[PDB]
Amino acid sequence: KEARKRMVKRAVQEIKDGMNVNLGIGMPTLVANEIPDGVHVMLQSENGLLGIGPYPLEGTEDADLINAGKETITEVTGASYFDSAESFAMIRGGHIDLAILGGMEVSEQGDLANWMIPGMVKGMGGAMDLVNGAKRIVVIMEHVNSKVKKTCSLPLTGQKVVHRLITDLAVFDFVNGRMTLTELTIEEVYEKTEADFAVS
Amino acid sequence: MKEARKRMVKRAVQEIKDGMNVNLGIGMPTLVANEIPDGVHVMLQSENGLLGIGPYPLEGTEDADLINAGKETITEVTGASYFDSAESFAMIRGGHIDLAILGGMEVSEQGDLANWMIPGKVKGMGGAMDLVNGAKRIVVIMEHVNKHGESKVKKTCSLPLTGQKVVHRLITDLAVFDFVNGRMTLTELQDGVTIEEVYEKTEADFAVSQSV
Amino acid sequence: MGKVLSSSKEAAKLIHDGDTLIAGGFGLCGIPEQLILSIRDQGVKDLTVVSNNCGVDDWGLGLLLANKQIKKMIASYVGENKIFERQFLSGELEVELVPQGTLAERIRAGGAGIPGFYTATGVGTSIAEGKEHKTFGGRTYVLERGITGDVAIVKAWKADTMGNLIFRKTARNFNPIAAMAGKITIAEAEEIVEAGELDPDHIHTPGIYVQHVVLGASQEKRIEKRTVQ
Amino acid sequence: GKVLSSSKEAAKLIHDGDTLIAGGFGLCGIPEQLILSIRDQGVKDLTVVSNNCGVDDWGLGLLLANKQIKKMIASYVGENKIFERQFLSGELEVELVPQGTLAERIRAGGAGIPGFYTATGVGTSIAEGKEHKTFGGRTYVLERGITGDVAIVKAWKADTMGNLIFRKTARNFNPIAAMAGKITIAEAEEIVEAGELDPDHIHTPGIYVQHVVLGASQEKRIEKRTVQQ
Repeated sequence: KEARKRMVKRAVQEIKDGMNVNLGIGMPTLVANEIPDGVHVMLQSENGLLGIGPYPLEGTEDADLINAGKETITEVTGASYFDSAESFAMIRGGHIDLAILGGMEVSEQGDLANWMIPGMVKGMGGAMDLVNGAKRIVVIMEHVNSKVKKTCSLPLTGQKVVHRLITDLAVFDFVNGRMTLTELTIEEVYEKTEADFAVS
Repeated sequence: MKEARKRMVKRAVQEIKDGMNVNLGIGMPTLVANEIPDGVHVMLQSENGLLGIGPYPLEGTEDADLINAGKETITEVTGASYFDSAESFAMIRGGHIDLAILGGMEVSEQGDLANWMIPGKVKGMGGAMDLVNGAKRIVVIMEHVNKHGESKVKKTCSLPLTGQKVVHRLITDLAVFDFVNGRMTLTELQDGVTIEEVYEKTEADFAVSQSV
Repeated sequence: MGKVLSSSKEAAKLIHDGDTLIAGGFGLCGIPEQLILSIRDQGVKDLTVVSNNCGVDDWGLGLLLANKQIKKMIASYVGENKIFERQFLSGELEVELVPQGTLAERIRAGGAGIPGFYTATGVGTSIAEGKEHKTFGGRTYVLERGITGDVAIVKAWKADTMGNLIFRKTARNFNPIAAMAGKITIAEAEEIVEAGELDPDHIHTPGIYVQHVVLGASQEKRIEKRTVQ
Repeated sequence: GKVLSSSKEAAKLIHDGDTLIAGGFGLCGIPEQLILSIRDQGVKDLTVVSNNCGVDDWGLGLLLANKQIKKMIASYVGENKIFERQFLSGELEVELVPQGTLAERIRAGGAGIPGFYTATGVGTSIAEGKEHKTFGGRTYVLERGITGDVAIVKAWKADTMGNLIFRKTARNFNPIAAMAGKITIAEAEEIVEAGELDPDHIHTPGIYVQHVVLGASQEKRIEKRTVQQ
């Protein structure tokens, strides 16, 4: 299971000081609890909160205060609340520095599928907006069921949208339609990735 | 000039029915607010972002963060609310305003309006173009005739248009006109005036109503 | 007292077979629970409901689905609703799945008189199939259309006799915008105050958008995940 | 924090040729101090987008009268005798834009919307060269999101994280302009510490604002001071 522990640790590193970050439901939300003291930042919940904080003390949860995953949560200092249209203005308009999401697949050109399986249909939620408006797209996802595809099979969340993908195994980067591997043993990845890739 | 105005204004007041949200435009229509009768409870929208205009503040009490569309110092009524400009026109454009009363330089047969510009005299249109397309009901109050004696009620407008086929009702110092799908119909008459006078004084074509 | 109604029941009587209904709430947060209860109880049918989600199978809009009152659902997330999910998969419930950003903005456009507006959300995906495409600055956008309902059913923290609304925290979400899009708008409020009691600069949705106000419970607010440190 | 020591510094962030977007309606809710600092810096060929052009004496009119503006985008000009003669010279290009369209355009650009349709201006000179499209049997025209290099905006209060609250009708274009600016500078009458602003009071979230300055509260010019006694 430590696989995912390697995955979140590494995900903390994409997030610089001063950023406004959106953590997708599931795996990426775990990152929240690894932000070091040094790093001052605001976490955006697409349901209308800028300033997501840790989980509340028993007996102090509040029904009116939740994350996009429906979990009871906490606001930070100088947080703000706004409505859904506003929230997606922030997102669609490119104000969100970085979005982290999970995925069921990533293609070689960095297409992402993370919303549906023909015949399980949770739905896209904010993912599609995120993937097209965040300036920085980072996927953390388990590497195999393989999930690192040459071409996606599941319906696309986004097409050519991810800049960096991290897994239990390794780290991948995309520039203008093609894939490399910035981080790691080595020999296993050709074997493991259904996608095609380069490195220097 | 002052009875013309008092005639026009008094007739317009009758357009405000209880419960309406209303926008009164710059110029003559802002006068209408005074002579709203106590039975009638309404909210005036100011497009710079207030629903709930009130009368001018007591001398000394006037506030700089609070002005109407004409950049005058105003007050707020019981239950008012503030909002930004995009919200404000969301209300206007979205059809939430029941009535907009506006001034005019010219009106036409088809209910076009023209009230922002004289070529060779350049101010701007502000909220008028939005208002004319968004308020449920459009009412214009305008002097029938200009200084030179030429009528302002025309077949076709000679001035830049504020809106095309927008006016539901026109009230002058002489007449009241309704528009129903392009056609103008003379509908009521002010005190001195007959149908003849209104022909003589109108360039537009109109049906005269079944009853006047 | 003005726009304020006596009961949830009285308010439901204003919703009719085959209407489009627009509903505030995100998951179980800021939903007009009572309003929804009484619509379930009125049994009105063939509804087109639009709301981010469909509650849970046990609560919120999912109560209408279970009672078979929804002809078509426009939303962005199914999530933890197994009745929605399965009826979706089945074709039993006609569903239009809309990205959340686009959904919010479509509803806002309905209320703001925007019939159509362009966005990048969902290009290159199955969501954009069948819609106008237009390039601006070299990049491709999809036309999305304004949404309008016969009735809007929203939930607030405080309301005044005149329909002015304040929301609390994350309980706001879709509520302000859903208020704009409904021809008749009914707001459900934990607290009702007399007009003049709410600060004009605190008001979130002006009373203009609200036609009726009803009192809601504030302890029947429900929590999907009780996640505590 | 986000706080800059002076308007001087702040003004260095505007360059020759930028698109400046400026809050304020009339003389109300205008960044008087930022504008003064801008006039002193001497920056030129600005395209400025703001509802009006202040007066010839105050607000944006100061830029006009120092010859700093290549082009004005506004809904209404007013009584600027400096205004009329720069235009007539060819040396000032003017785009008069319907107020509601100007608001929604600045919002649009800030919100990532490249374009949206409206009825405002149809069959008018405003319609010229715009896309016309039919929705439910009626004509609308396409209007394009506006975006700026710098936005300059005025608040009642700001906190050190750039959260803004506004006051009465001083709000107007300020929040929507805050959004559309590549670099957004908020001029405030009070700068509080992060946490004094109730998150449910905040009108423009901190994310939209990249710098903040202290401005004046004592000297607000009232254009027309209409009173009774």
